[PDB]
Amino acid sequence: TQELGANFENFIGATEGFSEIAYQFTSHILTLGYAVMLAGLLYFILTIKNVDKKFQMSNILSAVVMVSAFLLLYAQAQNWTSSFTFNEEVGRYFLDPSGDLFNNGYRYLNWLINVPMLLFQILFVVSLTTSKFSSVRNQFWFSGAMMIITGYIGQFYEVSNLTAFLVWGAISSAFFFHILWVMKKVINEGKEGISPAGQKILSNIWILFLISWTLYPGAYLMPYLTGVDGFLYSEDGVMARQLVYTIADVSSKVIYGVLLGNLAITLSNK
Ligand SMILES: *C/C=C(C)/C=C/C=C(C)/C=C/C1=C(C)CCCC1(C)C
Ligand code: NA
Repeated sequence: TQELGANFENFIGATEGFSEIAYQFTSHILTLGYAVMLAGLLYFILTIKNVDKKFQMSNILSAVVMVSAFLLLYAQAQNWTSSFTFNEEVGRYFLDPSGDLFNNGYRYLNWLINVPMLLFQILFVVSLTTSKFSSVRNQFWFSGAMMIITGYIGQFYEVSNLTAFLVWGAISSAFFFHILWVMKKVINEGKEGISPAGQKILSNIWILFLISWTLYPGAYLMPYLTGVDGFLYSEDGVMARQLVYTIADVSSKVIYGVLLGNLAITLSNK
């Protein structure tokens, strides 16, 4: 009965361990992640004057997301290198008992804080038509909170009870679907009052949103996408999961923010 290896990262680290390549690749991608959030923070601060006052709350929410993402992705990166240590005998990296072990806390806290602000910020750039600001905001905030909480409950059972990990994943996915449905309505209403140039940016925001947000549940399932005896049920699934989370983070926070800023500028021409 394995005791030291809470999450799939710790499990692999405690059993098979990590190759020099898997350990170094993961450390570099997590470092890239926090480095891009810091670059983003400076970009959103320095370009805030490029949009009319009425849109600047969006630029502010982008900057605030970047502060929390930078700090918590920095903490996640340090957590990776501190949790696994090289054994000369076998020549791999194993879970270090003298460490605090890999912790999903940093990532899930990041999501809890930033999901509501990413959903909120579009409501300061587009105008609704038949929907109420307060109704859309409340739906986004409730569904967003329940999605991340149900997901967090799931992640605990990942190694101890796979079945529960999936059922909680499914409940989380139900809230996710409601978020996609609301955002699609917001984007369609936002297109009504604006130039074709603005409508085209909103079409690109929808595709970026749909893809980047679906990467999260994809990374959540990554180790189990080739079955329990599968090639992903390994350090390869851990590498893939951390890579996909980093791509999702850069896309859902930084690229999303840039596109909204670009939309605000096109509304700052007609
Ligand atoms: C910058 C961080 C963002 C936008 C985080 C978004 C996270 C999700 C959309 C997560 C959704 C999940 C599911 C739909 C099912 C599995 C568990 C989650 C929480 C990963
Ligand atoms: Na180490």
